Amino acid sequence: FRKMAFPSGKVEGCMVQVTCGTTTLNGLWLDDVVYCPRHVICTSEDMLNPNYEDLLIRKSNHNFLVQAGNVQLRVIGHSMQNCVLKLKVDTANPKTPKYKFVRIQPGQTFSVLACYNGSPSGVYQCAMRPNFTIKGSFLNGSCGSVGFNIDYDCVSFCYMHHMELPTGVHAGTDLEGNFYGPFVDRQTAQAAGTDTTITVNVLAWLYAAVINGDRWFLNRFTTTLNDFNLVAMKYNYEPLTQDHVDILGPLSAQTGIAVLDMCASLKELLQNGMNGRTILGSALLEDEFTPFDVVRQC
Amino acid sequence: FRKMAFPSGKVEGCMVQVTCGTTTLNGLWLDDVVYCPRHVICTSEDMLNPNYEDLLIRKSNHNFLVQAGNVQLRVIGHSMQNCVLKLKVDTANPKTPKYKFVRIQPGQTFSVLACYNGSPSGVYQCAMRPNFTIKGSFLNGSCGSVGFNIDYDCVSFCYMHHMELPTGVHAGTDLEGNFYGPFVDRQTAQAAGTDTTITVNVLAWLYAAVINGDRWFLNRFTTTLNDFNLVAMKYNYEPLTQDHVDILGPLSAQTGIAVLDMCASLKELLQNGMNGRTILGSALLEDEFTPFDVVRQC
Ligand SMILES: Cn1cnc(Cn2c(=O)nc(Nc3cc4cn(C)nc4cc3Cl)n(Cc3cc(F)c(F)cc3F)c2=O)n1
Ligand SMILES: Cn1cnc(Cn2c(=O)nc(Nc3cc4cn(C)nc4cc3Cl)n(Cc3cc(F)c(F)cc3F)c2=O)n1
Repeated sequence: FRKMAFPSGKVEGCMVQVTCGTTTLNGLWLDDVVYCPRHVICTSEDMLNPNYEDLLIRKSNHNFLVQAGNVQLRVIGHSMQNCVLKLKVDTANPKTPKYKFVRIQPGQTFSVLACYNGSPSGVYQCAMRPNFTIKGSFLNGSCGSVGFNIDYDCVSFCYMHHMELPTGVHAGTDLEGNFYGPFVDRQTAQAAGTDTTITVNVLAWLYAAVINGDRWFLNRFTTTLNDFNLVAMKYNYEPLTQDHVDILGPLSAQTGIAVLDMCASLKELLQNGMNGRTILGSALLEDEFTPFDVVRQC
Repeated sequence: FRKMAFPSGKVEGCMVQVTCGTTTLNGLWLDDVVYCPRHVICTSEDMLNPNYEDLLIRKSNHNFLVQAGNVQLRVIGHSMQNCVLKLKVDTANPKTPKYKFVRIQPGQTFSVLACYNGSPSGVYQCAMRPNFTIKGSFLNGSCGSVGFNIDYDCVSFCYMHHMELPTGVHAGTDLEGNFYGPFVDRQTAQAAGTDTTITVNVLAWLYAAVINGDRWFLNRFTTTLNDFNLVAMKYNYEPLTQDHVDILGPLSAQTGIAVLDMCASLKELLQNGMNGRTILGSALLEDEFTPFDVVRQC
């Protein structure tokens, strides 16, 4: 098993460049609106402690250079929604897919189309960490790149990239401009909270192991969810939610292994280690494959 | 530092479904020609031991059903080039990108657009193994999926997927229909030669590790190129050539770590193991990033 991204074509056709003065980043063109980080309105001297309200009042439509490739899109309206700028343009994007805006939970995965100057450059799968960062791969110029899932030709946009943190992890917003985590769009040092292991995804990976016949870790025990959650936190593992139990349903049904029985097998692995035995050819327990990812690849 | 694929939109626009009787798989539609594995002309019985020239002479254009999404493309000519069938259709693909067909060499990487019944499903990065297999992620229905690289809006197609071997690795052809490796397009158990590790790629990845702050494996030991290659060969690593050393030049300059100095680090890793430590989060030495892949991502 390896990480696989969604085909990126439906998002590639929406990527544009947005420039304000010399400040430049990526934007997302859906119907007749371009969405982008409001940080674009900052000059170099504004980036440290921007007053976005004061910065926006000084701007008019004609101060925004929006380009699809070399082709300018004329801006006919602008507004700010939390940390995203919405630029109304005079042309509806003919490549607009069916889409929605969603806000994801930690542990959920998504594909990232990394872009530079409005030009798509690469695609890879990412997971939202419990500390609301993502361990992405981004260079300078990537601000405004988006993350997404595709379900039955509908693109669910979930992430817009804003910044890199001092630890090298990445932070951003949903497409309504609300940050994941306790971050602000200022060029100031912001540390991520202490991270934890995504339990629901480790469990998904154990189910993937069982589906593939690697099942030595299945023990003869069960547990309650509450008991498991209390032990999990002692090992820096996330507690499971009721939604987590439910999204493990399909894998539990496919394998005949009750979710709480798998929890008991994982608890044994936390309290005793793996004894130099491997699971799916890996000595480490993978935590960036969701239950949906497992059924998708198997 | 992530495994990163090229944006797949230019290739998505070219995927179609090809069917002959009950047999169906993916094709690549460029201008007025659809390219697909010639295995599509086999019945269940033919697959086990096909005489392809015999099977093809017994086919007419009307025996080929090509579907592009909802629309059927009329076949007006057909021919065979090695293991690839070329179907002339009465319609040019308006989404045809600038493209070339290239045959890649062991160790080089490419993006795979995995498709099922003509519909793109996922994108990920692969390497051509020294034994001319690829460790892909492919399911039933993926026959005809292609691998590619993109340079300045030109798609270089390098791989067309044919089959999964008993070990779970994958085998295929270039777009002229010539297999990579000693395989044949027949449904019979086929083994590959013993694989080796792509040394220049391991070194590139070690540089990626240093660039991203992971330095524990460095040492003050030295080695000559020949003495490194003696140890590498002992451990079933491919030889490192002076061309490889030259290609690693930019990463040596960026990090200030001489190539032969990084060879001395790798030598110790081969001889001592990783002592339970990880590099870029991996417990094993990763060999599917080329030097160009590392430079581009870093
Ligand atoms: C290495 N890396 C990894 N991810 C990132 C993302 N990123 C970015 O692409 N750009 C940023 N600052 C800008 C500088 C500009 C210079 N010009 C001429 N134009 C520019 C546009 C931008 Cl956005 N930043 C920093 C950053 C961006 C924010 F949106 C924010 F709220 C705070 C920040 F500190 C950045 O992280 N780079
Ligand atoms: C698990 N897996 C991973 N990769 C693959 C690729 N693959 C494939 O997709 N299909 C194959 N056989 C077919 C059966 C069909 C049944 N119908 C109704 N239509 C079919 C079409 C195909 Cl192609 N194979 C097997 C295979 C395909 C070849 F092209 C070949 F030369 C030898 C082979 F043994 C397959 O490997 N499956």
